[PDB]
Amino acid sequence: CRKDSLAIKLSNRPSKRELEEKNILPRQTDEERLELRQQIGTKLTRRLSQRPT
Amino acid sequence: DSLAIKLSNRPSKRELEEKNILPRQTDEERLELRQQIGTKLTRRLSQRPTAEELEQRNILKPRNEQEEQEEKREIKRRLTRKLSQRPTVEELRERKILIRFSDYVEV
Amino acid sequence: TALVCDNGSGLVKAGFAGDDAPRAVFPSIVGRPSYVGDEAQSKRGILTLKYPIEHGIITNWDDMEKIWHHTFYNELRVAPEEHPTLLTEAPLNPKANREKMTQIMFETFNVPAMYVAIQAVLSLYASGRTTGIVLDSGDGVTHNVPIYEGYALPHAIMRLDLAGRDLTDYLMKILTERGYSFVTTAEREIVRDIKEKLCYVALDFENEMATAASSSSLEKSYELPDGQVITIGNERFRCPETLFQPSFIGMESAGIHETTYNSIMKCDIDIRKDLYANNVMSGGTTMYPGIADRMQKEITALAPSTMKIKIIAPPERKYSVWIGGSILASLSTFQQMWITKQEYDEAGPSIVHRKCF
Amino acid sequence: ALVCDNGSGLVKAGFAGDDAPRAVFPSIYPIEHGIITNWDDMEKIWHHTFYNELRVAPEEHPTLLTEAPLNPKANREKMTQIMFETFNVPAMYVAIQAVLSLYASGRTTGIVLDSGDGVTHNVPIYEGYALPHAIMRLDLAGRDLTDYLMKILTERGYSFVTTAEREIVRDIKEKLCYVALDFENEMATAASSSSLEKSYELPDGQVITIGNERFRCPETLFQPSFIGMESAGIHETTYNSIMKCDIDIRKDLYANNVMSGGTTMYPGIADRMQKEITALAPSTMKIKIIAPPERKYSVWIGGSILASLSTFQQMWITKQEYDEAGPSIVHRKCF
Amino acid sequence: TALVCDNGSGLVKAGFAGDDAPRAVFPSIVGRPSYVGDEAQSKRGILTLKYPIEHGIITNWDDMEKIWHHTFYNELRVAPEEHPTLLTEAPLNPKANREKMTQIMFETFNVPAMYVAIQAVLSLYASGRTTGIVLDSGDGVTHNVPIYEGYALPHAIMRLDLAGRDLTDYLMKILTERGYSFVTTAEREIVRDIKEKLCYVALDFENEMATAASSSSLEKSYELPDGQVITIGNERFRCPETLFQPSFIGMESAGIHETTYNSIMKCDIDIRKDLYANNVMSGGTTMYPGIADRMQKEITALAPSTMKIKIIAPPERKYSVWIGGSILASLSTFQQMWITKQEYDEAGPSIVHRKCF
Amino acid sequence: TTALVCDNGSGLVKAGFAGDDAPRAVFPSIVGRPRSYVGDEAQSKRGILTLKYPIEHGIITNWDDMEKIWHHTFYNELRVAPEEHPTLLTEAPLNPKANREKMTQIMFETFNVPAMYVAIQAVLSLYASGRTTGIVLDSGDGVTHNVPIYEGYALPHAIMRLDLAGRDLTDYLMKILTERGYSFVTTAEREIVRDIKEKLCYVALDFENEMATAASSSSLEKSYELPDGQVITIGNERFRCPETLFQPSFIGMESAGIHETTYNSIMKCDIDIRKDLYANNVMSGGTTMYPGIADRMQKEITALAPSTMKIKIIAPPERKYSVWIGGSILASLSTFQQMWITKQEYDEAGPSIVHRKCF
Amino acid sequence: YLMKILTERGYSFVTTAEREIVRDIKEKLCYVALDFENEMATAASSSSLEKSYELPDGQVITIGNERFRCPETLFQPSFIGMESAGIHETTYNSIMKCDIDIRKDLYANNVMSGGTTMYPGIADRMQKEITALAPSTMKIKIIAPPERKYSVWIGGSILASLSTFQQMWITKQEYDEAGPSIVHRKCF
Ligand SMILES: Nc1ncnc2c1ncn2[C@@H]1O[C@H](COP(=O)(O)OP(=O)(O)OP(=O)(O)O)[C@@H](O)[C@H]1O
Ligand SMILES: Nc1ncnc2c1ncn2[C@@H]1O[C@H](COP(=O)(O)OP(=O)(O)OP(=O)(O)O)[C@@H](O)[C@H]1O
Ligand SMILES: Nc1ncnc2c1ncn2[C@@H]1O[C@H](COP(=O)(O)OP(=O)(O)OP(=O)(O)O)[C@@H](O)[C@H]1O
Ligand SMILES: Nc1ncnc2c1ncn2[C@@H]1O[C@H](COP(=O)(O)OP(=O)(O)OP(=O)(O)O)[C@@H](O)[C@H]1O
Ligand SMILES: [Mg+2]
Ligand SMILES: [Mg+2]
Ligand SMILES: [Mg+2]
Ligand SMILES: [Mg+2]
Repeated sequence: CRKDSLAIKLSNRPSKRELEEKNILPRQTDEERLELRQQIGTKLTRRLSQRPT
Repeated sequence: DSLAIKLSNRPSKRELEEKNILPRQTDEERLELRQQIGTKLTRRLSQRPTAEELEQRNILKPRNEQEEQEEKREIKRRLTRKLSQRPTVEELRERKILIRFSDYVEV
Repeated sequence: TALVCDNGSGLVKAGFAGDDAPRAVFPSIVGRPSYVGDEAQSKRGILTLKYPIEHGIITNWDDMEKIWHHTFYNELRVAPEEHPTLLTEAPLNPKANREKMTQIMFETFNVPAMYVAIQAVLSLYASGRTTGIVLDSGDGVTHNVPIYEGYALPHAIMRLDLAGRDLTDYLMKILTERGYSFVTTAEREIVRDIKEKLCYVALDFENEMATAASSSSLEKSYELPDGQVITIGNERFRCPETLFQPSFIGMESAGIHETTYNSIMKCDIDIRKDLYANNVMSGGTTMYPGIADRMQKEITALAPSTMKIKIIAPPERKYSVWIGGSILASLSTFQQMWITKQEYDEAGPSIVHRKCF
Repeated sequence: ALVCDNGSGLVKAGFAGDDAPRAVFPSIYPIEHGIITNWDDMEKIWHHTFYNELRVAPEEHPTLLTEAPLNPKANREKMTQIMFETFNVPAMYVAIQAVLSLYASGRTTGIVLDSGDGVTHNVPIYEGYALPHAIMRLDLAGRDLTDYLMKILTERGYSFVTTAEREIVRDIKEKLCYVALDFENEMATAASSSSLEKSYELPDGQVITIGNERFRCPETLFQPSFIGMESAGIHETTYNSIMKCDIDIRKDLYANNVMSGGTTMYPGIADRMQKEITALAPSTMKIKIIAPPERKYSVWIGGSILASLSTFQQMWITKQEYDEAGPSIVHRKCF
Repeated sequence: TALVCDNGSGLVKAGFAGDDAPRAVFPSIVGRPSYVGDEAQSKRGILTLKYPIEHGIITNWDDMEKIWHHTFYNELRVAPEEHPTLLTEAPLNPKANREKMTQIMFETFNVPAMYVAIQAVLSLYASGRTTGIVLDSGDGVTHNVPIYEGYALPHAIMRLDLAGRDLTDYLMKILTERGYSFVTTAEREIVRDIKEKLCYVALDFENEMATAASSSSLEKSYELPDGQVITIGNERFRCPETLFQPSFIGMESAGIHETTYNSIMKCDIDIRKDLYANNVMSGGTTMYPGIADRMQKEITALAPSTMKIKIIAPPERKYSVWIGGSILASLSTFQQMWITKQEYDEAGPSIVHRKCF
Repeated sequence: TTALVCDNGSGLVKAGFAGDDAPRAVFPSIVGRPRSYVGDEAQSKRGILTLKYPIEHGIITNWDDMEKIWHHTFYNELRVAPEEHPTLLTEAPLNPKANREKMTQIMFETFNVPAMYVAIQAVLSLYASGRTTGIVLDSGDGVTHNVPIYEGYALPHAIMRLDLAGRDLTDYLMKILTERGYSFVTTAEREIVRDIKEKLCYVALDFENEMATAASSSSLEKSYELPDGQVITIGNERFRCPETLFQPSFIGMESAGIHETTYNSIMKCDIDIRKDLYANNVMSGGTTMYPGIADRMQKEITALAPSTMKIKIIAPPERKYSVWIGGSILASLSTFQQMWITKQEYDEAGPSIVHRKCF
Repeated sequence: YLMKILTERGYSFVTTAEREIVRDIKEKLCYVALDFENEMATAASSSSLEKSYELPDGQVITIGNERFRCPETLFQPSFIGMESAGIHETTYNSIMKCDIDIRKDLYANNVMSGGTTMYPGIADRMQKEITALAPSTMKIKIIAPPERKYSVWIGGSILASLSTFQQMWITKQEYDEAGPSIVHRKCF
């Protein structure tokens, strides 16, 4: 029945980890995301400033 | 008959790793870990503050407890003494110490 | 505020510099009785649809101008003359092609500034690196691009015309062999969704085939829009297996691990260690669960026994190209890097080669 | 198995496999805004549920309880502790209300708007998983609508101050209120003619006439400023919740808006929600609003379904497991 | 046993009279969806947080009541009706404000007795003095308070809205300029710790700048929570230099040495000698190594050539204010000084002005 | 040149080479004389000859016997020439000045070492985990200490000492097993019980609840087969035994438990470093090997500390020997090579030099 | 030497790992100044020559004149307390010890090989110094290909792959006949 479409759908549901890797459930705060993006940005500006010809 | 008894008392694999019986990491892993710890230790011991530098931060006091007690006693004495001889707002006014009348008026 | 435009063979990703994710993502199609992207797909029944970008290279300039127009006006709702624009390009993009991109950006859309960055390079930047080897696998094309100090190494670049679209097609074929019929475009979209939701890369392919034949542990169920229910078994991992064994679709080409290794080997030996320790995966076709572990295993199998191997595959990687651009265009030191309208007026299409490298 | 939906206003309780709850009764206030705050009173409520309403022995049935979105870890831990220690159940489970509502419609992916007596939530859910970062909470619900209706009825010239009178006003709200598709046009229509007017017969046999109030009352859900709140309306919170989710699942969320709870029972609410969400979303986005007739109890229904599935049987927390892990176990076993 | 409560702009210090150190020290914040201090900060994401004391003066009384309740019940685990209570107040605290403090203490918490003391005065008392000039620099505000025989001299008090928080922000700015990124609140906390552990006050700023430009001898390393390591150079001494050169953060104000001098000059000439020979430093922002010596140098540079200058800066100074209270409330002769609850009914809020000075 | 590391326990000496991951030789600290053998050999001949304990509660009290132990360590166990190796020794917290001076004198004059160093056990324990700041709970055979350390400096004013350790736990286990009706009065019986303690004991997370579990079912019961082939069943004794560490009143002691002493030690330190102490509790010593002790300590410390304080208990599986490991690391650092007290320096300053040079 | 001068700067590089890091700094950032005094003056005048290196721990250090002072030792060995002539002077001396007739052929063919010749600018500096030492009319050519770090090996790879080389190998049989002695006749 409809409870069979539901039973077949419930049986299929992935782990929380699986959603996490699929970027459906984030692994960090928007703040932490900001930290990371900032660090990346500064490292990048440094290496680019040093970048050889 | 003894076997089954010994089989009922079997630890979990985790519980064995807890006793440092089963390694939780490869030899190479333990080595890299040791090297890391070592470099950390080196760096920290390099910038290790001095005894005086750690005294001034109030981390560890030099004076014995009795010495401290003597300090906290002498201070209380001098304080009660100095506070029981505390001039009136008028004495300070008259001596140009207080410049405004509104200051400590309600005393 | 600067704009970032990643021109995919399948999907255009567009947005504003400084943002963590693209504001608009839409299929790169042009429909004529003009409709672009989602609207074209909606009107797909009434009119035939054409792909302006095939295998990562722009081939139809009128349609591309249509796509960019839709991007600026319909999707982002901005005036192009008010924003510096960073565009992406494929590895080994021909000189004339990028020249035409620059010319169109300045003359047609009157942007105050623009820049053209290599997709794989942006992918590398998004992870905060300037040296490493990128596997960029999208909808239309797959690349291995080794990069040192921001410079792509052209002689060691590998191009493979096997990507996500091809995997979708293969999945349609094998599902059909199982007995479910998927010939129409709408059915194709359904199969693509099945691929994205249910497919994964087996760590050991033979063992996984044996497991799939031995039991129902791998079987999954998909409910069609008609409410019909279908069961998918080994197709889950046989589909993306094509990346490692292109012979599944009749290609003589080596798999992505072999092309990664070969690309690494074509580079100077001294930087090779740096390349092995920095494998960045980007693009939608790298989103399959288990692909990083399989790549680790294969690269480990090909490389020297003592070589350090590291695969970088963040969950956000499907859009990482764009993210890189988003970071790059928001850096203060990048502001000088832009090609200004005055400079373009002075040097013409030629300036992009000098300014961008 | 038993199924218990612990509402701020109404407790819905019954047996698994049944189409409707056997017992529905006011929660008298131990639960405010969907979260349990008075534990002694809550224990009283659960006792009343087991013994008086359902006439069962708690030790003989696995028990599924519902909880609010963003329910604190300690709170569900206390629920579990009381269920196992006080009532000695052989098994129990704690499910998110919005998730059960979603399951009740045969879905495991979509976005639920759950509006009850005390609190309203937007909960986007993917593969049975609620996405905590994207959940929206709005402290505007049925009770507030009842109060607002009392105020506007006062503007009509009818006096409704007593609690019993409040209950009467609530019934008036349930029977005569509706959500206007276009609020301004409906106001103009209400001012132009008696076409919108309705009559309610009081118990004393007095008859009253209600005009634009019929749609001004639930309009508060879309315009909370009607009661002095600075918060956005339910359509905007639906949109915002959707926007906080990953772009790839966003399409899946738009095509699956499930509405549940008593405060979603207003006629016309689905059409209005459709219009507003269409107005906020991208022009080509497919929008579908799901609002079944059973929605007033759909949460409970979901539980009733879930607890009757064979595959759910492994999911129960057994009394032995609770004995082994304590309150901690609920977090691992239920998700 | 009496209680002692120092209501700081950043940190509340609370404890029992006679104790060497405060039993509880926690940030003075109030959280609403009630939460106080650290617990409010952990849950800071879920609920908005409000600062009841800004620049040393109480502005939000409900929030202050929340802080005091948390202090009595949660932190000290005592019944307020069972203990006389000494509160601290800022220099130049408005009359109505201290009246409200008194009113709330007696009516809301039903204390048997209480007293309100000026922070700088308590700082002076803690060193066993009743005459001298105090520099009390905390989280939100810095004061110079000249005191003669226990009397603060209101006409000569200096207020400077430059303190620890401003220094933390500045350190974030200059470390960011160095290329380590510190924009977030968690990063801000990290920077505060960096400031407390690695910063110091240069005796000669220009010479120290020259040494810093000449070599890496001054550079130090800080280990982030993720175990990543960062380097701090001249920022170590440029940060607290702001106290002497407020122009570093765009302030036109004179430095703390100049305000000390001006405060001393605003006093009657006869007591001036007594002020110069007794500079007591209190508050967290005086904890920088080298600050006493620098202050000695600058004050010597400003004062008459034959004037005796003595800077008193004990290791415990960060809490000396509280300590002073702890001493004061434990003196036998102080027992008469308390405002009794009966006394409060008789005179009302008015009584605090007469009884406490 | 390879340095040596010697951890002088009240019960067990751990000895080995710097740079090694684990001690080469671990043996009981006993000296046997006819009514000379050291350690295991002494234990085997224990019947024939009387035994003396050179180290009691972590502090050296019998120097001749200690010299015998050190000789046995160098020659019999490690097979080295002491004059050919720098030597790092460990000492107990609050070790008297004269005691460490005597250690130095004996090392240089008797064993003719080219260099040596004396380190606090708890400090080395902290170092083995790559830390220089934190609070160590070091519980061995004869004595237990809480030692707070900031930047490598032990804070003497805040050190807590508890004369309740592994041996006392063995005795208590003997007593409670005896109350059950199994007789363990004899020394051999003491050894079997000690093995029982090591194999079957653990620390309950909630002591009362675990007692209730033990009373409710046979689920906690385990079986141990004695050498005589007799089989015994053990229930709550499994967790009642190490509970003594948290409740010393179990053996008639008035002292606070280890969690309370940890808290007190933390409180005796300056408030500013206190946060750093709470986040770095390192457990070391054999008596910390009980499963569940870290979790219990976490719960109790969280219960005593302010509600929002971050608490982290560090208890690696190797912790039983972590002291030694620390020394092994410390003595293997390149930057440590200057830190050694050289024999020339000792010739110049005498026993006095150790105080200045080691801290 | 680079470790020594960086240490003099206030960066501590005592450990072996630190030595490896310094080696990496040398390989990545060092170069040979064409005019050493002028480069010292430029380094003293501005931050233009300064470069930045990020340590593995993420620590960041700044390196200035050490970039060219380090390999300058090759031209001025006295920098490390050696009395020896520099590589240019030893090149010149080597050329002079050869017959005069071949000197022209030697001057026109200076081949540089090995890792320590990888410093940018070393070929140009060598050109300048040798030009300064040689007769005014002598043709000087310095050959320093990018592959030079491995050119030794490369040469071998080529030599052993030549067809005409096939007779040149010392066979196991020949070794059996003559012993270790055979290498002298066969290899030259
Ligand atoms: N979760 C997923 N798992 C597997 N494949 C996915 C997933 N999501 C998207 N894809 C595939 O990725 C492809 C889109 O990738 P991407 O957007 O990187 O391509 P593109 O950039 O448009 O093309 P190109 O890189 O060739 O220019 C689609 O064909 C789709 O089938
Ligand atoms: N037909 C109707 N029209 C309008 N409102 C209705 C109708 N039926 C019920 N309601 C309102 O719905 C509310 C009851 O809904 P429900 O029992 O789902 O809330 P709840 O789940 O107890 O609340 P919460 O989820 O906050 O705990 C009542 O306040 C009632 O006024
Ligand atoms: N060792 C240290 N070195 C430098 N600064 C420190 C040190 N310790 C604390 N601080 C700073 O001192 C400030 C807190 O000082 P204090 O507790 O005296 O302020 P307060 O009394 O709460 O503020 P106010 O006096 O304005 O009410 C914090 O901003 C902190 O960064
Ligand atoms: N797995 C285990 N479980 C419980 N206790 C154990 C375990 N392993 C060893 N022990 C106990 O640890 C003790 C040994 O500790 P250790 O060798 O650290 O003491 P020590 O260093 O000789 O003494 P001190 O530190 O007082 O000088 C023994 O008494 C033993 O009973
Ligand atoms: Mg792409
Ligand atoms: Mg509900
Ligand atoms: Mg203060
Ligand atoms: Mg020990």
